[PDB]
Amino acid sequence: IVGGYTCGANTVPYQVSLNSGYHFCGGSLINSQWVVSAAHCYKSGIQVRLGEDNINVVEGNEQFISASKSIVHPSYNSNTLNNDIMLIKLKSAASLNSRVASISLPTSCASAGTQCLISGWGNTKSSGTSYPDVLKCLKAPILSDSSCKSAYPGQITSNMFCAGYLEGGKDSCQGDSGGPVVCSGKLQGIVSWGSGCAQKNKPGVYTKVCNYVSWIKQTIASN
Ligand SMILES: CC[C@H](C)[C@@H](c1cn(CCCCN)nn1)n1cc(COc2ccc(C(=N)N)cc2OC)nn1
Ligand SMILES: [Ca+2]
Repeated sequence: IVGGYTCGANTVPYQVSLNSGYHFCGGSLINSQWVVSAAHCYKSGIQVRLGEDNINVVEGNEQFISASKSIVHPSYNSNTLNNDIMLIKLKSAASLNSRVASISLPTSCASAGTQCLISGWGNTKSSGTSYPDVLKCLKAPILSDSSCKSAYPGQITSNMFCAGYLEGGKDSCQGDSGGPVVCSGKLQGIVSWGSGCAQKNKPGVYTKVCNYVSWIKQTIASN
């Protein structure tokens, strides 16, 4: 997260960190047993870390659970990142508390101009490398399709949307991938790609979660 702010310990209880020796992606808890993330976060042997703030200190509220299953969307394309969505089953259930709680799936798509909360432990610098101790937060609106497609000619599909700031300065970055875009208590986006970080006329692109609510539900029911 570039140009964001410190969320505060467990103010974002559905945020998880995906760890493979190191934090490499975020994710969202949707029930006691499942995580929504980005398909391009797939790795063998992921460990899911819930209840985290300082990801570099054992602080007491953390839960550490291995991924038992890792389901990439069957139409995912890693060249274009269309259908960039993945579901992670926890080998055991998460103990839901005030520090650790799930996020609702959308009943309907959000619309351009809606304000959202983007969070994660990714890079906090444009043109550099500086990953944070504590979870970072960003307030950011869904942008219009015409803004998105003029920012990214010939690259935006019906399963993506832009959000953030055309002026730049404030954006998600490397390390936030798979992380939540929450708008009005609903999980509407997944941190996906972007051209650089926080640069002018290069907003972030996000997986349009509302297009997948039936997939998520059937997949949870079949596994
Ligand atoms: C795990 C996939 C991939 C292998 C890996 C990765 C690491 N490097 C090298 C970095 C050196 C420069 N620091 N290249 N690809 N990766 C990609 C991402 C997502 O990246 C972005 C997300 C959002 C935005 C946004 N403007 N909103 C921008 C993003 O990047 C432009 N995170 N890790
Ligand atoms: Ca911790």
